[PDB]
Amino acid sequence: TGERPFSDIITSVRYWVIHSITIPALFIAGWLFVSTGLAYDVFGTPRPDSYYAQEQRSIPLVTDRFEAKQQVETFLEQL
Amino acid sequence: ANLWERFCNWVTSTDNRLYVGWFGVIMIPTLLAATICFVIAFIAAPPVDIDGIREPVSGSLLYGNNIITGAVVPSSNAIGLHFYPIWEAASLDEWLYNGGPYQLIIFHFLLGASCYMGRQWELSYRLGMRPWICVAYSAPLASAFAVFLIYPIGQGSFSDGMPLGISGTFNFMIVFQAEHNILMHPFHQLGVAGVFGGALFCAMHGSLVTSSLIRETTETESANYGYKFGQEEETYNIVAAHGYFGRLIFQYASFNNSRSLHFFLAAWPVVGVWFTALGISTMAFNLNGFNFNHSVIDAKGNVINTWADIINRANLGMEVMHERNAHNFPLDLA
Amino acid sequence: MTILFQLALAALVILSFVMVIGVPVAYASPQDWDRSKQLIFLGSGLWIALVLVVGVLNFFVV
Amino acid sequence: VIAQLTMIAMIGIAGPMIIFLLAVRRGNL
Amino acid sequence: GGRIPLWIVATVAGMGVIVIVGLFFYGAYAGLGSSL
Amino acid sequence: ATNRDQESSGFAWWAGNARLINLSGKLLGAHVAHAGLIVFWAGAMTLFELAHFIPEKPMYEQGLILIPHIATLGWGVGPGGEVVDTFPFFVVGVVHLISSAVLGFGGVYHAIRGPETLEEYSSFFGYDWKDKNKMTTILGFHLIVLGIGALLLVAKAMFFGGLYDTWAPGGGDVRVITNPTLDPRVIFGYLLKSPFGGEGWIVSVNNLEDVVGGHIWIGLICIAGGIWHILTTPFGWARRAFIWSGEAYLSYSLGALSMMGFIATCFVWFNNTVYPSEFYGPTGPEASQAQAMTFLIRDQKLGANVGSAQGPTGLGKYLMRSPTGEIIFGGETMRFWDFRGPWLEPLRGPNGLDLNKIKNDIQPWQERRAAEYMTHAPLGSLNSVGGVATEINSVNFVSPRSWLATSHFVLAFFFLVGHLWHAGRARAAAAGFEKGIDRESEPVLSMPSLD
Amino acid sequence: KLPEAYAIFDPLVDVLPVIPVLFLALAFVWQAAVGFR
Amino acid sequence: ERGWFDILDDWLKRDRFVFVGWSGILLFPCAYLALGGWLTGTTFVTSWYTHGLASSYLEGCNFLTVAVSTPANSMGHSLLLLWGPEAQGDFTRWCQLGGLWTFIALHGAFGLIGFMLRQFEIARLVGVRPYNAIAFSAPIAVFVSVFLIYPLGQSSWFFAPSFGVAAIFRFLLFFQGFHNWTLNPFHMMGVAGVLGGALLCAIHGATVENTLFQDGEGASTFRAFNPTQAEETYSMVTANRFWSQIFGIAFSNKRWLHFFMLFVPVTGLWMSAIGVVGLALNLRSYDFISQEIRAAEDPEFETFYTKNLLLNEGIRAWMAPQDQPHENFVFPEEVLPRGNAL
Amino acid sequence: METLKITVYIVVTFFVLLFVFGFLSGDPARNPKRK
Ligand code: CLA
Ligand code: CLA
Ligand code: CLA
Ligand code: CLA
Ligand code: CLA
Ligand code: CLA
Ligand SMILES: CC1=C(/C=C/C(C)=C/C=C/C(C)=C/C=C/C=C(C)/C=C/C=C(C)/C=C/C2=C(C)CCCC2(C)C)C(C)(C)CCC1
Ligand SMILES: CC1=C(/C=C/C(C)=C/C=C/C(C)=C/C=C/C=C(C)/C=C/C=C(C)/C=C/C2=C(C)CCCC2(C)C)C(C)(C)CCC1
Ligand SMILES: CC1=C(/C=C/C(C)=C/C=C/C(C)=C/C=C/C=C(C)/C=C/C=C(C)/C=C/C2=C(C)CCCC2(C)C)C(C)(C)CCC1
Ligand SMILES: CCCCCCCCCCCCO[C@@H]1O[C@H](CO)[C@@H](O[C@H]2O[C@H](CO)[C@@H](O)[C@H](O)[C@H]2O)[C@H](O)[C@H]1O
Ligand SMILES: CCCCCCCS[C@@H]1O[C@H](CO)[C@@H](O)[C@H](O)[C@H]1O
Ligand SMILES: [Cl-]
Ligand SMILES: [Cl-]
Ligand SMILES: [Fe+2]
Ligand SMILES: [Mg+2]
Ligand SMILES: [Mg+2]
Repeated sequence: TGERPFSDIITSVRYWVIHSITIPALFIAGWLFVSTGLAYDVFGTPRPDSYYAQEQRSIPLVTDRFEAKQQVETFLEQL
Repeated sequence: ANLWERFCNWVTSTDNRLYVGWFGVIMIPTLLAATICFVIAFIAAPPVDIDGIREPVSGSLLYGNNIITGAVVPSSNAIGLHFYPIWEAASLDEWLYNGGPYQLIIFHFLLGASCYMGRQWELSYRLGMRPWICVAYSAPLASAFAVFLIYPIGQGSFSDGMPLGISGTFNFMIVFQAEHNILMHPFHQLGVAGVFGGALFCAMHGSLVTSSLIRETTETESANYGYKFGQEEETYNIVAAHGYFGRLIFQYASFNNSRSLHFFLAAWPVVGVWFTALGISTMAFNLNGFNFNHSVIDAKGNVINTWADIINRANLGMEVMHERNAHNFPLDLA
Repeated sequence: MTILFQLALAALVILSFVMVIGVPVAYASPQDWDRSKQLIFLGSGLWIALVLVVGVLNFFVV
Repeated sequence: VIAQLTMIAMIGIAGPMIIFLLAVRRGNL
Repeated sequence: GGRIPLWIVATVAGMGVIVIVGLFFYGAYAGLGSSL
Repeated sequence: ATNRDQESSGFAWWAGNARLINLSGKLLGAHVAHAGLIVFWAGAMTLFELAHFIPEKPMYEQGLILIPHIATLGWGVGPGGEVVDTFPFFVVGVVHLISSAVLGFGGVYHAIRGPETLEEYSSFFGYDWKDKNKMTTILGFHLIVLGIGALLLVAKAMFFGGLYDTWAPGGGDVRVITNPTLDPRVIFGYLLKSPFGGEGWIVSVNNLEDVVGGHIWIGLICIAGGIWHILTTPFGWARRAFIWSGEAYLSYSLGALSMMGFIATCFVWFNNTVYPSEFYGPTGPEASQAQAMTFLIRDQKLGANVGSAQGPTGLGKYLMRSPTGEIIFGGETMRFWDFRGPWLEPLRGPNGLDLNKIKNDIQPWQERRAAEYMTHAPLGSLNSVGGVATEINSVNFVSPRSWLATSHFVLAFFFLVGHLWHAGRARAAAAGFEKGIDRESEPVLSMPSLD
Repeated sequence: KLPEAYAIFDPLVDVLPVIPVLFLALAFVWQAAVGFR
Repeated sequence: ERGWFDILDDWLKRDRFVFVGWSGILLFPCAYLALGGWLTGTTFVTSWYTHGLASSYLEGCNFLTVAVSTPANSMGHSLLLLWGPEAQGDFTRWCQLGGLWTFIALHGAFGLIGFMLRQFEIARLVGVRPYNAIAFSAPIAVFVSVFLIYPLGQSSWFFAPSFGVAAIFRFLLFFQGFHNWTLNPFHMMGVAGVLGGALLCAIHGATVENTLFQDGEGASTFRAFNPTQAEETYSMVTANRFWSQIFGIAFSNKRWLHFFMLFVPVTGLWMSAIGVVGLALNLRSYDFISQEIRAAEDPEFETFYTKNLLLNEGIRAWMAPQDQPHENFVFPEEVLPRGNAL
Repeated sequence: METLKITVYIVVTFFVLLFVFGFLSGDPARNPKRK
């Protein structure tokens, strides 16, 4: 076809200069996404202390179609 | 020459319509005995006390089975791994009660199919071929050894070998999932990858070659008429096939070497099925699938279920119901 | 004794690590084979003696 | 644990190091 | 485009994959998902 | 780079080691370096086991496979398999580890520095695969070595402290074997025993006198066979039967190793004499037999008459008969009635399990061992959750028996494949068609058609 | 446990049994050095 | 070439590292969204509100146990659009309600359409017959029947397969216990096609490799092939004689052989799809009525078919309460079917 | 049962003997190329 061979690209000093910075910056950005707790709130995933209230015996299961969003909200308020 | 040298010449003759050979000399009688016993038992055998609890299970068509429910039933748990030939029994009546036909079938069958594998090596030598077709066959053969011999050995009984029938096979699968969590075993997973991949590459190879047949036939006649038995020229264009597939994915994701391509076709399902066989042969000794039951715990210590735990709930259903009269003590240890 | 043992064993460990690298590299090197052959023989001798020393001293720290 | 990871790092590198040492030296690889 | 030899790039990338995968196995035994 | 490419050797990189077939010096290197890895693992693995080892927990709860091997030889253990001294464990690991540096040295030297071929340099050490006399002579040397190896076992057993004897009267203990079994009717008798249930061929050997006598026989046989092979060349019927080539000798050895792997799998799975349950954990049959014993004890303590208690099926809940009439445990464990074990034999009389003894003579230590073995059955998951497949996480256990059986079934299996691969390749190469069919001398084209 | 005098070499001992696997991996580094010729 | 359309066509069909084509405008974003939806969900997204389950690396799951799980049964067959009436543009809520499930299922469905168009498009440009595309209809019939038809016949998407390794296993066991799917003759033809396909794959690759002509000197035989060479690299004649004498029959026609390799697994997967359409409606092959009547009347009549139904009834009773949380099943201990002891 | 046992033992010995003597009878030579 046309494109520069991968062989060339990944043995070239310029490749390693660019990616010795971009690879670790992305990795660290990935790490912070979790370490700040940011992941939990974007996706709405419970932390280990947020699955159940202290005395709750049942799961906060969605049972309503059109107000399920509001149910989660209610279920979330009492934790 | 002498009578013996003539015999040897015949046995090993490359000219018999079906090759006989030295492996064949063991294969022919064992496979005939297994076949004949199997057919007669499948049609007519009385019920077999598989679990040695005087609870005879009906396998045969005359005793109320159809093709789907029918089976030759494993020999009695009271026998275990004891050798139970016809002459060890007081009568055929007793032999049938205790599942003697099963041992006769599976022993002659295993010897015969092992010789079937040897015979494949043998003929290829007689014909000046490279010798490894027999190695490809070792994969299904190993799988047959896994369910008819190794598993019984590990568990202490032929009553736990796979039953020689359709519904019987399913019973074996289900009890196996309960006792070993086979689905969560990576060798079984490699087996699935092996057979799903085998199917896939089959559909692929079939389709790539077919799509590439050279125009040799009329718009009305089958394209199969475009290929003649023994012709020296290759009947399809592999460069066109590669041109297609290399573009479907990317160039280097595609084969242009027929030899390495056919190697991959041999290796992928054969290796995956080896792992399947080895899955069953190692769960034979109770090294089981991954257990992540109650693996996720919350801050307090509440168990947070995963899909592994729902698997556990289904396995439990199988466990407590299987062989519903055979257990007296709380743990099922074989 | 206990300090003596531990250095002797640390020294075996360190010598070992230099043998592990040095012996293959030496053996497959084009030029330097005069100086190499001698040291290999020397390192080998030091390594053996050090095994005996740790072996004997074991009985004083154990 | 830091001791373990360091040990496995030094042992881990010994292999490729040799190869590299021979490659730089145009050795009999 | 030839400076760093492909065998080193492969040995290094290959060691990274081992390390990150080794870490994932360690985490099976520690923290969330460890059953403890 | 003398034939270290595909062009020169005609073997691709992934078949690289086939390049060594006629390079005796480099090949000796491969072999010595390899034995170094073996001896290395043995020594380092031992040390790792010893570092992790808590003497008061059973070996079998600790993931140990090598310490149990050392202990069975009588090192480091006392009555009941109690660890009295870990230093022999230590000695065994260190000496293997040091020794492996020596082998590794030799291996690396011959592989990389010494003469690639040995024939120019020496005729004693040089060899041609097709020299039937040299081949039987090397073979003969190793037979003598192997023989001495068997006699070292004997030496340990009779003259250097004895062996761990799970059957020792009064309880398991180390014991000197003074009267080994020499009668060929017994020793060779084992070889003619059926491999099926209640028989078990050689796996059945149930006393150290037989084990010692067997090794006396084997050491002698092997030295004798070694002398024989140094002094002789193969008879013509042997010459006409075999392929005579490096690749073919490999294939025969591959077949014998696969077979041995399989035997080893059954040995560790069933046998509790040379794999004492004190070290290795209970066998599957043993653990199953322990459960019925445990509930028989419990229930009878509660007032049950265990002999006349009819189970739901009509068979006895606790006791029943084997197909030959012997009294045996009931429920599923009926299959395991061939099991024999030192915590159980005291209850067995001439007719099988004795109801008089069961009612009166069950000692606390028997209850204890049965409870122990019931709850260490060799069942667990690949991630080492002990228990049935539906068990919750809590117990970190897979029996050493399952690890040793499973690993060796896999190894024996692939070795069998290896055997078929190399046997078939050796046959084809000897006849000259291992690279494919000659387009101008295609055998099938010269044969009559089938129909 | 290791005798106390050796405790220092404990973490080293924890990593040694893995060394054989590293020899298999090394063959592949080496073959890559020589282009898999 | 002329107008903008033809210029665009030029650009789409350029011979590059990854072909694009017109099918690529469909294929690439839908394949990428389906896959990144899967990796995103399995990495970060819970199933707590829909199933009462953890299902992500974030929560402690591993590769075998993570999933993007189906929405709650109360969602019915809702499309569950981000901007639909359930989530109302709230991304977090959407994730919590099962939005990634339909996201992955629908993008995956359009991606699969795109892939098969890519197969028709490439074959047309290379000038080959489009058999590969036709073969791919089998994966399509499986995806559509199992991921769409099935849950559409049932009460809601909740009962579709969830996208995960362990989740799919659960799906298997549910089909055994509830539908007795192993008994179903359409699943059996599926098995025959898959195992027969795998057999045909192993056996064809091994046969070629063991009747190769010697076209080189190398003991490694891969180099003794040339893509442009006129001749067969292996002997059909010897292969035919070998199988005829071994098995009793052999292929003689290479075009037949390959067509058959397409036919067997493709037909297999199509048959399984038909059975799964049946199961969408609980139209099972569950029972043999004649066995039930005999077994009801004769308590000494037993077969493997009766034995497996006791297993199924164990599976239903024991897995349903946690597997179907919206039913609020409470099954007191005394009602659970169990054999002796266990 | 005894005559059955003896008949089968004889059967099996016969076929086993054929297999053993069979492969002892110059098998490597029974191929189409180098003999
Ligand atoms: C047990 C494993 C094992 C062993 C013992 C060997 C041994 C050998 N191989 Mg095979 N090989 C193996 C596995 C092994 N191989 C695997 C897994 C592959 C596939 C990747 C191959 C693929 C292969 C090819 C393609 C070739 C070989 C060749 C060879 C031989 C020559 C090596 C050489 O010239 O290196 C040169 C390499 C170096 C100089 C780098 C250093 C190598 C040394 C030995 C490393 C030692 C490090 C060690 C830690 C030192 C301890 C020292 C201490 C005791 C003092 C040698 C006998 C060659 C051949 O047969 O020659 C005729 C050949 O062409 N091998
Ligand atoms: C005979 C072989 C053998 C056996 C039976 C054991 C058994 C055991 N070991 Mg030892 N070990 C071995 C060899 C063996 N190991 C080797 C070669 C090494 C060096 C890497 C070790 C180093 C070692 C350490 C460091 C530890 C153990 C531990 C353990 C225990 C737990 C093992 C476990 O959790 O596995 C988990 C399972 C796996 C990792 C899966 C193995 C699957 C393989 C790769 C499948 C491939 C099959 C086949 C070989 C490939 C053929 C390919 C085909 C295409 C041809 C158990 C008692 C642990 C312990 O308890 O010590 C006290 C422990 O910490 N082992
Ligand atoms: C079984 C493996 C084996 C075999 C068949 C050989 C054979 C050979 N070697 Mg190699 N080698 C080995 C392993 C082996 N060696 C090991 C382990 C090392 C490291 C110590 C070496 C290091 C080595 C070097 C550095 C050289 C050789 C050389 C030689 C040649 C001459 C040897 C001689 O004449 O001594 C005759 C006999 C003696 C001197 C007495 C031997 C005393 C032994 C060690 C004691 C008895 C051992 C006993 C059986 C226990 C063995 C341990 C076992 C349990 C593992 C010959 C080709 C030479 C060479 O190739 O020339 C160019 C050479 O320079 N060897
Ligand atoms: C590694 C060990 C080993 C190996 C590889 C060999 C290899 C060889 N031996 Mg030597 N031998 C050995 C050890 C070994 N021997 C020992 C320890 C002794 C002393 C007892 C001998 C005494 C000896 C004699 C007296 C003779 C040989 C001969 C031979 C040659 C052909 C053997 C043959 O065809 O047997 C294959 C087996 C047969 C042909 C017998 C028929 C096959 C039966 C039916 C198989 C039954 C086994 C079955 C699988 C069940 C296993 C368990 C069983 C006990 C029930 C070959 C060079 C011959 C020769 O050439 O001498 C120079 C010969 O006459 N050997
Ligand atoms: C080929 C590319 C492609 C295709 C076929 C789809 C298809 C789908 N997407 Mg996906 N998506 C894509 C690329 C694609 N997407 C890209 C690149 C992104 C990143 C921005 C997304 C991000 C995304 C999200 C976040 C969601 C989807 C969703 C959907 C689904 C519903 C879409 C819908 O209802 O549209 C309605 C609109 C049309 C069909 C366009 C109509 C075009 C006609 C021909 C012209 C009409 C124009 C109109 C008259 C002018 C304006 C009107 C004005 C007069 C009022 C469906 C499976 C949803 C889903 O998966 O829910 C589970 C959802 O929540 N997509
Ligand atoms: C796997 C699916 C698939 C494939 C590979 C083909 C392949 C083919 N079609 Mg067939 N088609 C299909 C499904 C498919 N079709 C469906 C479901 C219909 C509707 C009934 C059609 C209707 C149809 C007609 C009427 C014709 C073809 C023809 C063709 C051929 C030329 C290509 C073409 O016209 O594509 C058409 C394009 C597509 C199938 C892709 C459409 C992509 C849509 C627009 C994305 C929509 C996004 C959506 C709005 C998001 C909302 C989701 C919602 C749930 C929220 C080729 C044989 C022509 C022919 O046979 O030539 C001889 C022809 O005349 N198609
Ligand atoms: C040939 C070849 C090869 C291979 C090789 C080999 C196989 C080698 C081996 C080697 C070896 C085999 C080595 C070894 C070594 C060892 C050592 C070096 C050791 C030492 C030891 C010590 C030092 C000890 C110490 C101690 C003590 C004493 C006490 C306790 C603790 C401790 C442990 C610390 C390869 C593949 C690469 C390829 C190429 C070619
Ligand atoms: C130690 C011990 C003991 C003893 C032992 C012994 C005594 C052993 C022996 C062993 C033996 C004594 C073995 C043998 C083996 C053999 C074999 C294994 C064989 C093989 C063969 C073959 C392989 C052949 C082949 C062929 C044929 C068949 C035909 C023709 C061709 C040919 C030649 C190829 C006892 C138990 C007491 C106790 C414990 C311990
Ligand atoms: C959903 C969504 C979206 C999208 C997103 C995306 C598109 C994403 C992507 C994502 C991604 C794209 C990610 C990635 C990931 C990856 C990973 C995470 C990987 C891992 C890997 C590993 C771990 C490896 C492994 C292995 C194998 C595979 C075999 C060989 C060996 C080993 C073991 C190494 C949007 C915004 C539109 C909207 C809304 C929704
Ligand atoms: C239970 C197993 C039985 C144990 C027996 C094993 C011990 C070994 C005995 C070997 C003695 C027989 O030796 C072997 O026998 C047969 C029959 O006589 C011979 O006879 C054969 O010779 C040639 C060999 O090219 C054949 O083509 C010919 O058809 C045949 O007559 C073999 O050439 C001979 O080498
Ligand atoms: C958005 C994809 C739909 C493409 C089909 C419509 C083609 S439409 C076509 O386009 C020409 C340029 O190629 C114009 O010159 C012409 O006026 C117009 O009729
Ligand atoms: Cl059942
Ligand atoms: Cl029981
Ligand atoms: Fe093909
Ligand atoms: Mg964790
Ligand atoms: Mg430590």
